[PDB]
Amino acid sequence: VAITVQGAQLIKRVVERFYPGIAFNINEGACYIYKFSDHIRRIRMKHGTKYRRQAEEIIRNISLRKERLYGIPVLDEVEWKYVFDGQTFQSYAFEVYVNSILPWSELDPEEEFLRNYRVSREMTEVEKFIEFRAKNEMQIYGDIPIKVWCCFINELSAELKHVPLGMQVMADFVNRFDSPFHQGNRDLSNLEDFQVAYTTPLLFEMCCMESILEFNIKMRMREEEISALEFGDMKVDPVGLLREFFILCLPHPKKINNVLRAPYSWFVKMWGVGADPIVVLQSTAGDDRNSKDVFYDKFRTEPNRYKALFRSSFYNESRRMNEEKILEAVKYSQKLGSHDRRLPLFEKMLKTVYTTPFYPHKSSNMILASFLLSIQTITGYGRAWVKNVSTEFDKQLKPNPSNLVQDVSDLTREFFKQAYVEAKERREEIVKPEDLYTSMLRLARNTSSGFSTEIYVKLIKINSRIKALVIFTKGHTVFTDEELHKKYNSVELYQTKGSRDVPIKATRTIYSINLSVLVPQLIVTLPLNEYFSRVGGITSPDYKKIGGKVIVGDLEATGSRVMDAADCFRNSADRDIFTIAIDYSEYDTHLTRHNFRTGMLQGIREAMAPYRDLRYEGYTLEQIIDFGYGEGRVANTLWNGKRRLFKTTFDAYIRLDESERDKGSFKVPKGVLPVSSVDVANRIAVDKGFDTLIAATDGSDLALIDTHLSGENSTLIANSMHNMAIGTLMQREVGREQPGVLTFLSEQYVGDDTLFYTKLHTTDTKVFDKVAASIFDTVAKCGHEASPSKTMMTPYSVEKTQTHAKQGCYVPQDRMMIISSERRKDIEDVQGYVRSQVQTMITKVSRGFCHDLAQLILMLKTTFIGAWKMKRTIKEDAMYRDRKFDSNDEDGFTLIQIRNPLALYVPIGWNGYGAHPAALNIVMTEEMYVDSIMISKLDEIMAPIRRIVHDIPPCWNETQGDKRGLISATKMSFFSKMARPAVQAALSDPQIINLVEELPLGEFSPGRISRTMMHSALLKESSARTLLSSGYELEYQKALNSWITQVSMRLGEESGVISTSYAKLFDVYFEGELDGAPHMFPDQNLSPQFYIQKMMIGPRVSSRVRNSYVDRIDVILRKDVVMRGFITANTILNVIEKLGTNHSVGDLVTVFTLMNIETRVAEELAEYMTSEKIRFDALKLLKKGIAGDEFTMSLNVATQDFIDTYLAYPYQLTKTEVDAISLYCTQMIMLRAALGLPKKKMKIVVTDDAKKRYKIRLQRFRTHVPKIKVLKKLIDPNRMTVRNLENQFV
Amino acid sequence: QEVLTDFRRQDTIWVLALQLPVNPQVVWDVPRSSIANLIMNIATCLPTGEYIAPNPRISSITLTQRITTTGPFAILTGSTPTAQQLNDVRKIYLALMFPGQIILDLKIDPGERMDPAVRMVAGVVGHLLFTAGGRFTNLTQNMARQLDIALNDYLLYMYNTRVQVNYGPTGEPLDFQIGRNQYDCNVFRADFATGTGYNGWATIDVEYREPAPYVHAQRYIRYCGIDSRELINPTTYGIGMTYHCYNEMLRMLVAAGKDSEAAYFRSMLPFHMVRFARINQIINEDLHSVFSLPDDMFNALLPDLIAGAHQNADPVVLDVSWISLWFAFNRSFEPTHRNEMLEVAPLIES
Amino acid sequence: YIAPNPRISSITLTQRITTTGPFAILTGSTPTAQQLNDVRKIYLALMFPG
Amino acid sequence: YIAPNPRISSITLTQRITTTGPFAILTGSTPTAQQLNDVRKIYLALMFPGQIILDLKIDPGERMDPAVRMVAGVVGHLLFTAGGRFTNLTQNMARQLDIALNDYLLYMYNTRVQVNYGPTGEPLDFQIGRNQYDCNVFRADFATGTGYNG
Amino acid sequence: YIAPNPRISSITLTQRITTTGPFAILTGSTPTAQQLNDVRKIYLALMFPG
Amino acid sequence: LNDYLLYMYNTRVQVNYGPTGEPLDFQIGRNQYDCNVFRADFATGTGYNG
Amino acid sequence: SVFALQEIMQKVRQVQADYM
Amino acid sequence: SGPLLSVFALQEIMQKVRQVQADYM
Amino acid sequence: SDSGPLLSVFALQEIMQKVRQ
Amino acid sequence: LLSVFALQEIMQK
Amino acid sequence: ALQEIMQKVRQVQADYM
Repeated sequence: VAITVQGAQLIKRVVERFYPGIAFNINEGACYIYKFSDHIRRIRMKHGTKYRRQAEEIIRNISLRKERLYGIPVLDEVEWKYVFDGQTFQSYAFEVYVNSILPWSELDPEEEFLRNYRVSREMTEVEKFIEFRAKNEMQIYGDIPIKVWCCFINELSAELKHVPLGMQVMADFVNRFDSPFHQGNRDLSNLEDFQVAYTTPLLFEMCCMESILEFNIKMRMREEEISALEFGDMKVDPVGLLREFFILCLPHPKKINNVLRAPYSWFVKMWGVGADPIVVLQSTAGDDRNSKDVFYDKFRTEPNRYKALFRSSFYNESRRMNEEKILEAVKYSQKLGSHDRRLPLFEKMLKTVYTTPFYPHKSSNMILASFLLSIQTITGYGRAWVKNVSTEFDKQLKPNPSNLVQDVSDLTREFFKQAYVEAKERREEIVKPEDLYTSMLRLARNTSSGFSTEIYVKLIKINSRIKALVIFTKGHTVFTDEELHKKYNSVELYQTKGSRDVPIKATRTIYSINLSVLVPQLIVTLPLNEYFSRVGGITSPDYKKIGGKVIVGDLEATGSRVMDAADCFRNSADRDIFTIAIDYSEYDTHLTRHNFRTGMLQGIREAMAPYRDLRYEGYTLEQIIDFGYGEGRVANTLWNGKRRLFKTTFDAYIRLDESERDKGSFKVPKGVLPVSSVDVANRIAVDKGFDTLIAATDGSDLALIDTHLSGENSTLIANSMHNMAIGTLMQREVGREQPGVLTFLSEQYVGDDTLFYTKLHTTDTKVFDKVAASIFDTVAKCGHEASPSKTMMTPYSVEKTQTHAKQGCYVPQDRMMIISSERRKDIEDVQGYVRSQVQTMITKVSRGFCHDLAQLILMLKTTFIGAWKMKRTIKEDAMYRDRKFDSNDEDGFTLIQIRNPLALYVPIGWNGYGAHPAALNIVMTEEMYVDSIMISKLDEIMAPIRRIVHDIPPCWNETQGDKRGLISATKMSFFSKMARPAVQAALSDPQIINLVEELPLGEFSPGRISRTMMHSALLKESSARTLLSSGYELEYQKALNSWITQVSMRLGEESGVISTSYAKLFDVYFEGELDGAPHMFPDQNLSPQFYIQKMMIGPRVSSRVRNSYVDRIDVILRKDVVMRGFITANTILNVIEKLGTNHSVGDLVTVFTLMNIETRVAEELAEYMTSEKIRFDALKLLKKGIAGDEFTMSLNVATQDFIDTYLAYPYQLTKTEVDAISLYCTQMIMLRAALGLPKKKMKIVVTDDAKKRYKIRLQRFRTHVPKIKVLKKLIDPNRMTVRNLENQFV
Repeated sequence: QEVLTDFRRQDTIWVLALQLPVNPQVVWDVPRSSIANLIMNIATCLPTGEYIAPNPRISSITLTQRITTTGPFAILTGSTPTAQQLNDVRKIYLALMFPGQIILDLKIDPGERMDPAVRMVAGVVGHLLFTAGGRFTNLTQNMARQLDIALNDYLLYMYNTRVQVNYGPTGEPLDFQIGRNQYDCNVFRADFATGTGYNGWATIDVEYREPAPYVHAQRYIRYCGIDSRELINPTTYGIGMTYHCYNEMLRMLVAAGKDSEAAYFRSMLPFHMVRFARINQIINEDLHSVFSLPDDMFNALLPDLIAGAHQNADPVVLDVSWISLWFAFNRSFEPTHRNEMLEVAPLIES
Repeated sequence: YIAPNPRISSITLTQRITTTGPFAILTGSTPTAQQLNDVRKIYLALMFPG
Repeated sequence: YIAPNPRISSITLTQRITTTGPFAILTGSTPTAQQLNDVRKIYLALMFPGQIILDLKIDPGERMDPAVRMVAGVVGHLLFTAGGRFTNLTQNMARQLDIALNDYLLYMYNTRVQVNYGPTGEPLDFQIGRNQYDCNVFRADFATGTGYNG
Repeated sequence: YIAPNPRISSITLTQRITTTGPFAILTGSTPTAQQLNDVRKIYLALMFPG
Repeated sequence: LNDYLLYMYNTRVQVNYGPTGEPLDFQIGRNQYDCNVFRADFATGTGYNG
Repeated sequence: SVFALQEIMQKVRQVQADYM
Repeated sequence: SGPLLSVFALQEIMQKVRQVQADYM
Repeated sequence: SDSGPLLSVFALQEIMQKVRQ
Repeated sequence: LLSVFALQEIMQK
Repeated sequence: ALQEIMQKVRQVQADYM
């Protein structure tokens, strides 16, 4: 019944399916197979090299399958045909798909999403453009080949005895059409040779996702032991609904999913609000509606006061919009295909959404609610095509006495002035001219660099984009008068647009801006970006300060989704709160110069009036304002992007003359022929006569933009501030037209999203309708467009920032991708990467996902990540050595490595991954391992992994390779401005001082600081990192052949360091019967392994324990502008270990200033270090990421209440030592709660026998003193802790 | 008065269905209607705000100056509140905002009852935080007796040859003389007839001012002798103000050798003055309605409570924890959003 | 058998650090099984006086 | 602007580690970029005796900070002049620093030193110490300049 | 059989503050079959005096 | 004007109130300036121009 | 004795019955 | 440096550890 | 009914040394 | 090596 | 030791200023 044996058998059968005839053994930690490749052999043969048997090494291997190389068997990867053993199911979805195929004659090249275009055996010029489009927009990426996923689906279907529809259509396709394409393992983005249709990889990805969701819903259903899901009092089947969705969305996947994702969310938001009895969970916090101190009592049912209101016209139109939206999508899907099916269950359920009650305390409804929001996860990353369009000024709304545009501009200008004053109040000010040449590195994270720079390295020329290299090369030219007085509105100067994908929606466009525009923007906008980062403000409408109103930046500060968003649960639990959410459409489009830009410019202009006495190299501030924003600089600018092309015949190009055939500078796609201008394109373009495509090349189709840009340095602040103005106008108008009906209690502004918590003083339908009409009338006259179909106005349901709450309980939606990925990634560090995915899977399972399927997915992924990526090394007689010889007789062979799945459950430091089989939130560590093996209950769980330890080879990791083999030829010309006067002082000397600059500072020394900074900048660039990756194979060979099968479990540590193994010095007792009363919690959709933890231990109701000494060091280091991105606390402590702690404040100030730390941070760090050295122990605690995941953030652990309740420890211990105890205590108590053990208090015990006390004293003394290193650093033993340890335990 | 200022006012006939000077007697003639009026007043006139902690350097320079030593105050300075404790603080402030109708009591849960440090700190704080004088009371008798026992336990738990103690004949708590000057502790035992041990000791708590919007309740409440008529600026209002009980508590603390705690309270005094100035402003300006208790019924609550008479409304009793007193002493109530029903209340009343 | 409040001794017996006596040494120790049997013997002897 | 030798404050202001206070807190701080401008204002007001006077800022924060107010009240009576010939301070600032010095002189006192209060109740109206030191002379009075350098 | 009004034991002042009765655990409990039979016995004995 | 005068963001000065509760019925400052002259009286217009 | 999911499931069914 | 142990050695004395557990229980 | 106490590294070393001799 | 007082002998070579 | 180094480098800093 243990998961460790079932998963082992599962993955074993998957491995034997993937590689037939495998010699895989469960009891061995690794396996090695050979693979043969002929691609290098051919290219060697064309140089006339002589080889032995050519295709024989193919034919003899594929057929007989018994040839051996140095005794190690050689196998070939299994064919596409036999992945599902040739079974068929004649599924209707297959004919639905093949009916949706389209010939090339119906091409619309400007399509956002590609349709199901057929692939012909012969070639044509338009098919080249189709191939070019498909290669880019149809990439899967990810980290695991799709065939491995298909094998896993087949095996798990065999295990669970159920047949997903996705596997059915998969088998139906492969039974006749054989391979879809070819994918390489060394680089998964090499998809090539499309066989049948250009949209096949989308089919495979969607079918695997659908099968994963079908498995997950069935296993989660079995966990709760329910027979069917429930809607009201009616039974419903989830797999039926999922198949019903899947069959309909298949004609045109991306478009249908994008147009259909909204009604499903609206139904979930609107479910159960109008029921006569309502079940709510009590929650109580502070007076403010954004208090974060909630606590939960119990459930109750209450009558609904709002029941009579739901006969309103507004709700009827809201429902009717969604019925039209579902029906038009169904009609389009039926028309494109050859089917007459529809969505009967969903339209049946939509008919009575209001009156059917919602039951948060019944899992049959909560699972359904969570599943409907997670359905949309089958069309990830939504790559799309975008077109360049100008500003079209004619449709802009002119200000007239019937609108509110001038009022919006005036109020937003007043808000800029007020916010600037508020930022000045918080000692945040604009940059000073003394800081002009050093603050340019402080650009916001949404910024982008316009011009890429060229670097010579020693030999090779390369290009780079990141701010550091471009600035360090050409920063002095940024402010020069030549670059200031130029405008980007002609052919000679222009800027290009980029694009980045998003997980579900269409690809988002971004703007690249030259640094000469960004820096003047930064000069003014830096203090406001700094100031608005703070949290915890008051959001009452009658409060003067506007700092707390903006929620931008007030997200993920705690780090837990459930913890920081508790106001949603609190407001949804309150019957007296009415919540309103306005959803705008094309917000960034409607920020015009009539309403937004001019008032903002005026706010900045009369903002800098008190600073008019300052000058910047002759220029004054109001000239810098025009430098940052102005015509030809930000507004009224030309922009380049995707080309525009038109449909013509072939021979029309032949009748053209050479004036229309002149090819310009701009590049054109593969399958399109050039043409001079767009005018001749309009003359020649013919619609019915599709034979060829032509694209203009003279630059007449660039975009003219006079609208707010997403790449600017103040986009979020401006957007939220504009929304503040809009909300002020909305409140003013609703107060004026309908006095006293609606009172605003809280207003919330983040991005384009707006939220209101208000009190409604009436239940009459006609008053509510007039109020809603007034709101929509006001927002319409204001210039924007507000959709009445998405705008939400509800008593009991609250949504913000993709977070949903219904009746005081958390309804999670899961959008975490598992198969695909946003961009291609290369795994520099396998172990940290697997750590990252297991951390993300913790979040996924915390969002309602099944725990066992998560374990199975990690069990799969832990085996195949390291495979296929080692090369130019061969193994013979258990010895690794370089690839054969110069004989070139076995040159075509490579070695592939397969890891034991159970390596997922062996701790870090033992070459493994720190996951725990009992629950994923517990981190394996050596002490945790020995504790688990000493527990008698876990033996059956721990039995297989007992024999798998001490067999794991070292993991692939290119990150620790650090050498000097990347000498650059380009130099740091701007160094004369980057170096602090501390650095600038020690380079004017005639090398006399050079010989006395012998402090142990390492690479940060005068005469070498510039080179080391440049070197680090290159190592930030991956295209520069790729040069040193060649030599890492030899070091990996050294790591392999230096490995010895031995487990060390060194519970000691480096004497400067302390870890959680320290608690293993003492024995641990469990006594006392604690209270068994269960606690309440809002998230009622968890796995039982997590549910037991959330019930035994309540939610966190306080701040976590005080930050560590390293945390304080990092916070102090977060004050230096130029070194925050270059200095961590580890870098400081590494220098300190050689420098020593026995120094005065002046010594440390001088040392830090020499290390490019500015003198104020130097003084602060020196004083704090002196205080810590004099007062406390000062040892840094190393933790294995424990208590750092998503779920542990929400538990009542690692807090002072937790220590006071659950822990009793001797008083002789120090604060760092008791913290090291406390983390182990949290881990142990979490593990005991997970196993269902009785709740008992835990104590650390020290016995009366003398010999144990002698060893404890010896160990503590050797731990607190770094032995012979006391000579190196001359640390005075007169520090309080070490001097006090003389007779602590005597 | 915008409706009366148009240019057609010279030939307009006005009709009114209601009158503003509503008789407050007709509201209180409903039999057994005290709790309903209290609930209506709370729902109508109570504002909302937040709680502000003082500057943490005060405790750093006055309470934890000596690292090598540890006491009860040093232990409880580093603690942090929870949600339920904040709710208890809210209950304490709600009881404070109504002088006589709401009273407090202590929970019987063990744990905190066996902890000495919390009991001592609460015993010290509650004598300055609450009022049990000769006009109105905020506490039950059991809570006062428990606080007296806690202060007795704190005042002599660790005494040496420098601090001479002379016991009394009765053997009751606080019946001893302490210090070199023989300070008498008998004044700090609770006595509801005269209120020696609390904020009502030798001060004027209530007055009467003749012109009031409502004639049934024209009392004027002033905690610790603050005549808060003007607007409050927290940085300047309480620079040089003091009252009798605080001075006597400081004298006892310095007499018994508790110098650090005396310094802490001396530094914390202006904040303690400002909180009560705000509370008196809130009581005297925001909670004035016909639902407020009449003067004739207000002056008889304490005699009925001390005499065991139940011919009128029994005041509501609430329960709070021990550490909630210490957490309340370090929090001040600053109103940030006044109630929405202030300007609509008289019409509803009529 | 129940222990007293652990913070009773923190304010009176080991409140002043850097000073060590007999009580400070014996404070914080935890008895073995034999010492628990001895405590049981103590209580049995107490329950029967003579 | 030059600073004195740190060894002075090392040997005389934080000579013992186990005890902290206002001066020990303030001796570890460092000035930000904004406060050097205030120091420049102090010196510019000092160079011109009566033509330029100064006043304290009004924003909260430091006004509720005890240690900063205490050390400023101690320093101001020695740093500034309010004598009978010329003055550098507004009367409000002089009164504020007198109140700060009053708060400093008796924030924490024991039985070793005794205080006898005067009849007026004004700040600094008491006698302190074994010798019965009169503290009334440090209250500001612009007609004589008793509390400052004049 | 009619239970007493629930508002007697506990009174509410605001949305987050309520008073607690002394017999909450007994009020929240529910009878079993045998206890119901015993209650019927009590009432039958009350209604016939001797 | 009454609210502005009684709001004191600096050190408080002495104020003496009168028998009536009318606004501006107090004497402020050390010089004891009478503030009753600024209350509106349309017969002679003391509080404003003229 | 060996661990099983049965007792954890029993406890969560008990608390859901309490909720009901 | 530090104490020295091994899982290999611990596997043989696991049953002794269990006996000590039972004795303390 | 319970897992019992957890031994330190020193107790395990003592057990191993006693078994060895 | 347990006592801190033995360390200063090592410090003094 | 760092004392003479500290003095020399701070003298360099002072003369550069």
